[PDB]
Amino acid sequence: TASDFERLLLGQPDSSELWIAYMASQMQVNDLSSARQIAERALKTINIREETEKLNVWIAYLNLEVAYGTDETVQEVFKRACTYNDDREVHERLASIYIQSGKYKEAEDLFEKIVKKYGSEAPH
Amino acid sequence: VHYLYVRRHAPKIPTPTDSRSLFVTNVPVDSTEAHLRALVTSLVGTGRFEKVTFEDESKQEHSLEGKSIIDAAQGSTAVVLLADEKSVEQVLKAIAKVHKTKKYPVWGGDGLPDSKMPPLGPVWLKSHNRLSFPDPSMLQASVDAFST
Amino acid sequence: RARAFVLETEEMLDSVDLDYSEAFDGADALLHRLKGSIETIPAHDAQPLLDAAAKLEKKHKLKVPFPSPPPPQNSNYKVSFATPAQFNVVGSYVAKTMVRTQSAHGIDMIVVLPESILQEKDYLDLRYFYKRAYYLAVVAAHLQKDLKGEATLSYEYHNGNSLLPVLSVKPNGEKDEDEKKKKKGVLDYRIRIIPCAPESFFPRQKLHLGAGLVRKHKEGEQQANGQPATPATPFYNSTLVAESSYLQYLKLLRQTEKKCAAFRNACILGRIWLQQRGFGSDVSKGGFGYFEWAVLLALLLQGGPADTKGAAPLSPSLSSTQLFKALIQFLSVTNFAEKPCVLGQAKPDLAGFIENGPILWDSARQLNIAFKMGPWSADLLHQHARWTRKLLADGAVDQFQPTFILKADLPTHTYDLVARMDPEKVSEAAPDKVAHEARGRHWQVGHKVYRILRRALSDKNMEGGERARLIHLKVSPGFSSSSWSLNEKPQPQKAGTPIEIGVLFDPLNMARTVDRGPSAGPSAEEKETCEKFRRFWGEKSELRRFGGDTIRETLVWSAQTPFDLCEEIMRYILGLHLRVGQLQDDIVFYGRSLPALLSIKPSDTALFNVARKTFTSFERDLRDLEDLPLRIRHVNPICPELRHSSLKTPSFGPSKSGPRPMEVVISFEASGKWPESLIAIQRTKIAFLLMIGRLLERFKPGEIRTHVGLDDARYETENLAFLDVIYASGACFRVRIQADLEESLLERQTKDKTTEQYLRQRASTQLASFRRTFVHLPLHTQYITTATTRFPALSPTIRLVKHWFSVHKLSNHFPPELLELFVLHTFLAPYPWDVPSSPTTGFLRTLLFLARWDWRTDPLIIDTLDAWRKLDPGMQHTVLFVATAHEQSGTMWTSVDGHPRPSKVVAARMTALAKSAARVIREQGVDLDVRRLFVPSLKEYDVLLYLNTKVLKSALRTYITVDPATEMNGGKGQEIKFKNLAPETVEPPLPVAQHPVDVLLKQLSAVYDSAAGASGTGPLVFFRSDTTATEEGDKVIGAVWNPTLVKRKWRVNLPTSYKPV
Repeated sequence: TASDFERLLLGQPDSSELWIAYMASQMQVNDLSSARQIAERALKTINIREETEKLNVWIAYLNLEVAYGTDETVQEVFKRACTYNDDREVHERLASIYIQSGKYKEAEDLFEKIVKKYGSEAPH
Repeated sequence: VHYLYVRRHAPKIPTPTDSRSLFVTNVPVDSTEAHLRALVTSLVGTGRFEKVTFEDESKQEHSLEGKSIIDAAQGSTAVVLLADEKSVEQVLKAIAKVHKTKKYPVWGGDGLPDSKMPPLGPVWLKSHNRLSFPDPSMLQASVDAFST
Repeated sequence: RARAFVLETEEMLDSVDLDYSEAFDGADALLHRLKGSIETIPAHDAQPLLDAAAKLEKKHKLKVPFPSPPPPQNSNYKVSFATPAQFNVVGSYVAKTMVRTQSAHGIDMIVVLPESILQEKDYLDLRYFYKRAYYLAVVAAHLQKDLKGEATLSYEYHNGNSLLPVLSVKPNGEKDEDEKKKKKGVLDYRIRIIPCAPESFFPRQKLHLGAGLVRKHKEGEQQANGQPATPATPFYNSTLVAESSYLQYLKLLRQTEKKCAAFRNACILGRIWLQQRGFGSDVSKGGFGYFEWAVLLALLLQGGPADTKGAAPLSPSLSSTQLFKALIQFLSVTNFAEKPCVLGQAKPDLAGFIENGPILWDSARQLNIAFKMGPWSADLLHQHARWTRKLLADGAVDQFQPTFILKADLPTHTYDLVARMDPEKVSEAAPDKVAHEARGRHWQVGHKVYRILRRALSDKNMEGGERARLIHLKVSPGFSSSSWSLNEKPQPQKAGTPIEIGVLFDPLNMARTVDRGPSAGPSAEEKETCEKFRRFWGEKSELRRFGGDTIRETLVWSAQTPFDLCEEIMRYILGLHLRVGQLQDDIVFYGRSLPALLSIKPSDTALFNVARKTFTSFERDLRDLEDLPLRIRHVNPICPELRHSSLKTPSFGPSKSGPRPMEVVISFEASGKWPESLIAIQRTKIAFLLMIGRLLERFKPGEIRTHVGLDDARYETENLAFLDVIYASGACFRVRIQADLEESLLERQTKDKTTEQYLRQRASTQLASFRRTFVHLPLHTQYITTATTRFPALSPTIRLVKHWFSVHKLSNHFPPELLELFVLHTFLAPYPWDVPSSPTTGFLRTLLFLARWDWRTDPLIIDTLDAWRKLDPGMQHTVLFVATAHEQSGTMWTSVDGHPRPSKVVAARMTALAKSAARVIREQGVDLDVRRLFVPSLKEYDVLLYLNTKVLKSALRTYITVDPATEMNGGKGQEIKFKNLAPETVEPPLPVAQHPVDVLLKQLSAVYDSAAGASGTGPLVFFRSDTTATEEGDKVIGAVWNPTLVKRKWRVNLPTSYKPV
């Protein structure tokens, strides 16, 4: 329940896996707005040095914007995620996300974008 | 029949332009200078009539208020001005005896019938003329005379 | 949203809850005693057809063999009766889900035949159903013997299935704790006995829908690679397997109850959803009810998604709130409304979504759940489920009370028809051959007219886009009785079958002339030569050139005034392909104000032409290119002539009309040389306007003339002067000047004069009227000129509603944008109805919503209060509240005119006439006698005065460009012209041909009110006298006395006509 989730969060606030568990319960109760609320709560209250937990919340929210969201929200969160994290890594995460979701045309557009932007230094 | 009330405007005049007038209430439909001079000349033994100021009629056709109730920059009661003291006293002793001719010993049918000005076609249709086609020479002259 | 839905589900639960002493013992008594009698029934021998007939004629009770009855030359079997072997309760009562439904409900009662009566081939050719009818007949006769003749009984059909005839018992009386069961008209109203079959006796794999289980041909139905040769009878096959498998369904459902007991409020809310959405388990209503809702909910508990993971909003540890949100989401989006006919199917446990086959399949039983459902009801459920999705997806306005009603299945376009297919070979173009009798389960004419009208009204564009003029369709078999008495075998009908065609139209391509098709083939393709085109069309197949260089098989319809090209479509194709069974459509509302142009009546082009094209060429670019001491900043049209709200779609010329002078706000750049006094500001506005006028007259468009006239729409502002520009094609445009320091100084005039202590109300009214005149009309017209592209019914809907309020004489005090937002309330927030695809439907929607709205506790919020209701509890100052995101105040177009508001004025009369409209449409129907809507009663008036105008004949209609008055010959063509009305002098005789009572009642809307208040057909805003100076109305004023003036004391702030007493 949400009260159980809030108790485990006041116990462990940096815990991104519990953050995604709480918003995933919000996916199961279909309140995607409160899921966004929980995701931004993670983005604020997860501490400064926990980059892996931040990117976990980030890539989960990108999964939301590709699965249940739309083009404008996924592009603005892509912009914010590269603004606050590493561009190459959030781009590769959205690329693997497109690979998983089957959206192969916009996957190809993202691929040509990232070989333009970051093919200069990434061989991967 | 229309009833007209007459009381003295004299005990509340500190302004000189309101000198020697009459406090009229319920002036009839389209009550103007012509209806007023007609009634004061039909009253016998009466002086001279000059002017109605504050003739903002507040009854005889519908709406919430009148037309000139507030000075925009900074009650159907009219101010009927007469010649002088003698003309005021004569119209008072005339409207008094008219109010007694309500019960006059021949019959009460000697009261004056108030003939109206009915709105004729063009005579009223000058309202359409003043909403849409007024005189540009007068409008130009007024706007330059103020804007200068 | 969530907690509100929880508490609102609880209040509906405690409102439609039940009584325990009612349930047990009122149902229990008859259940036990009926089972006692049904077990004291005796069994008879195995008897043939001749013995069956020989006892069935002599006894009072008859059999129920559906057509066709088996002859003795086709019937070789024997039929018996035996003792019933089992008893169970099914439906909603064994699950305890039942609710108090005010009409009726039936508790279905299974009895199962013994296994020794049947034969292993009896699922072939109608045999088992004949044994079933005989079993029911013997149960009937012996229950008539052992009830001692006290309870009545009728024959019926179960779920409208013509292959399940049943008996339903009815009671007659009520005592305390006896047998009798009348007062409970929900639980104890109906006890419908059903004859069924045991479990797993017939081969379900041959009971598959694709196998034809009626053998009528034996020559050539082989050597065709399996069984496509014998045609599939899915209704018959699915019906047989469902009758044999009524049982384990309720077993699985009871399992789902005790795994989640939220199933109670779940199917309670689902049942009220279906009961309000007007469907049912009847095959006439789609065959979708509580049973289908429950079993779909169950299989969606045990699955539903593609990867066979559980339905995420359907874990067994949730509540009915999220369960119903889950079912409306799934029914809308995955595979449960129309997608289970076009693009996918479901599985039972382990349940899945796969991308093939129209079926709601269950596997271990081989059954379609949606066998009674067609694509018509499919797309209906898709629309309803999308509406419920957005209604429970919003989070600002409560949506628990709005529940949807089928305005798509009951539109204004109720095309009644009488089709007598007697005999069938001459009065029906499709041969109802034995193959058709095998396929159709007595709904052949229904499926036929479904396909005929859908392919008749569907179009096909050039980019592959399947765009039509329809999105929904349903035939409603009016006068179809599912109940019949005890002395007749079928349900016969002697009055024929009425077929009702209720279509929800597509307004983006409704009124299009062109019907589109496939590429006109080099060789004639099957799509060109099928039953959708040249053969199906006949004489209206032709070849038309496009704007895109491809040439296709096409049609050319007609655009006309009183009715629709879709009405022409349905009449001609109905008469061609069903038969010559007639069509009439006589609901007259398209007889509006008819604009005088070419091709009466012009579609959405004339308003565009005159207003927008004359605005562009020429005055706007010229006024923007003038030289002046101050540069212009904006030229924005704010009229109904732009925003599609004008009562008259205007023409070239009509200077005599009301809304022809087009008001536009103009302004100059930010300059501080304007004075600090209002008279001076208005005079500088006049001077600038005179400079504009002189240059407009001196340049080469000098065939245009100008004039600078005064205005009196505002109080205490006598110096307002405009420019009405007289375009060469007869357009009129009033320009006005808006200034920021003008606004701030009038706020100062509202501020000051503190001493007299009684001026702030009139200061507030003049301030708010001035803000209305200058500020917000830009944003209003941009919003509605944006919305007109997605809602195309708006301008004729506004013309209809403003015509009704005009013929009822209230829009003299009612502003037109008030009516505009009132109709945009029914348009842009269309819950709980569909989109208005007809202007007539929109008019009726505003009329019924205004009949069902109260101004006392409910305000109007439209997506285009608690500080006012407290100071105004009786609401003498304000009746309506219309607030938007554009105006959050809600008192801007309502209380600024000074509407009198007791219960004896314009507003209460408005309320009452809307009520009477709702009453008459509910009582007598929609016929030719509706025009009591458009004639006024002239009751509840203290003094009545008729007026007459000093005009010649056909005036003023001919110069208001409306075409009644046949006495002017040629009103249906182009005989009237206005370039001769384009005058030679601006004096008389140009304004003499105007109507005088309009501005007479502006003065009679300029002095009294504290004596009395009246309303006439004159000052009706943006509307002239014409349509209420024809037979459709009359020129009258009706003056009422206000209740505040009965008798009062002698004051000076009196104003009224008082007499001495």
